[PDB]
Amino acid sequence: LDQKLRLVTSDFHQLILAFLQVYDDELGECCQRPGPDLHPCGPIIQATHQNLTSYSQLLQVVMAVADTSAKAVETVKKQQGEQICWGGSSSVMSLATKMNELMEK
Amino acid sequence: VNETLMFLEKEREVVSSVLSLVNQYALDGTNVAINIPRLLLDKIEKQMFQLHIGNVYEAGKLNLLTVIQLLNEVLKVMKYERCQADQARLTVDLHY
Amino acid sequence: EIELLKLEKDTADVVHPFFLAQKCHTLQSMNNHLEAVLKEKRSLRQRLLKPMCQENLPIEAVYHRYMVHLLELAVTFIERLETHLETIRNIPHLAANLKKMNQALAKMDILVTE
Amino acid sequence: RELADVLDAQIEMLSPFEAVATRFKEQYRTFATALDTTRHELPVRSIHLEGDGQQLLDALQHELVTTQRLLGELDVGDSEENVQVLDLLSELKDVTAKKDLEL
Repeated sequence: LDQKLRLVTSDFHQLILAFLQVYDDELGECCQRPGPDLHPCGPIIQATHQNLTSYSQLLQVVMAVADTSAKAVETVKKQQGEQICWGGSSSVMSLATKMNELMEK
Repeated sequence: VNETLMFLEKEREVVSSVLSLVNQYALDGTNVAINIPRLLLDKIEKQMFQLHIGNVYEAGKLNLLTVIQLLNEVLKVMKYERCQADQARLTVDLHY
Repeated sequence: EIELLKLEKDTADVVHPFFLAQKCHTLQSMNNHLEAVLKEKRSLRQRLLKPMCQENLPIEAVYHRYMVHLLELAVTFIERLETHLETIRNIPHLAANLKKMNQALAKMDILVTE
Repeated sequence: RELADVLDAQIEMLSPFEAVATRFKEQYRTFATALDTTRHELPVRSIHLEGDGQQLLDALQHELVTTQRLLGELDVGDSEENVQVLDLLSELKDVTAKKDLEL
């Protein structure tokens, strides 16, 4: 752990000095413009992407409840459709024979 | 060390907000076909004076303004159709 | 042993390898995050060369997932409007429908009872 | 003797960072402000260009303000319990088929 921490802090100081020199030659130099893409233009963006995300989950909400309604209609058709068919004509008369055997008691 | 940590992490968080999933793009959309319900054609044949909706494809390319107009009219028609309905509240029990 | 354990527990904040291990893992977390930042320096300076250009609007790649998803949701709307229209018109959403399934589940229940 | 040794060791581990830390945190604060600005100044609402790009942007903004007022009048529902009830109704359709065969 001692060797690991000294190597990690060595590479971390290397990353620190790299970040300093990158900021001093390219990043802060890009930020060195007197008009640095002026910050009042910043809050103007808080109507596009946050609204886009809001519309995103609102569409998933509306399609989700639409699929819920479609499955509701499908289940209505299944419940009211009388899915049992009593096996046509032979099975219903055979079942009738079971009830005549059942009321033999 | 603790001080510096408390003084950076939130900023690191929003860096993790921006440098995340930076490799996303769109795909081909020409494979999408059109089967328009004819009631939409009826509605666009009813109110030419008020509805300034252009073609979906002009010069062989998609027009976003016209299709957002079409979805806006679809949503408005849905709004009329649901405000004709008297229902207000929805409640369901999944525990049952 | 009372004194030795006392001096061992009094130095628990910095000496023992436990807290050294957690601060090490925080260091690799910081290093991995900042390395992921630093590897794309050309992409970052591509972002830095994008001011308020109204003539040439600078779109990015993070927002592409949102626009792809909303476009696909619009396509799925346009594909099957008719099913949604017939679904809303015939019966109310989870209202009369909700009621009839509770009364008609009892018929399968009692059918199992016979 | 051993406590002084380990203390001395963490002194040379800790000492060089403290001088550079102040400049590092100040320049990190400035560059994070710049990152906040450039994230706050990327307007993305456009397609293949019709008219002008900014005109297309503003037309989409107005259309989505209309869409947002229609949504704010009509914001009802959820998304995950719908998935759960769809899954359970599909499972009970399967159970209905198997119980018919079993019957």
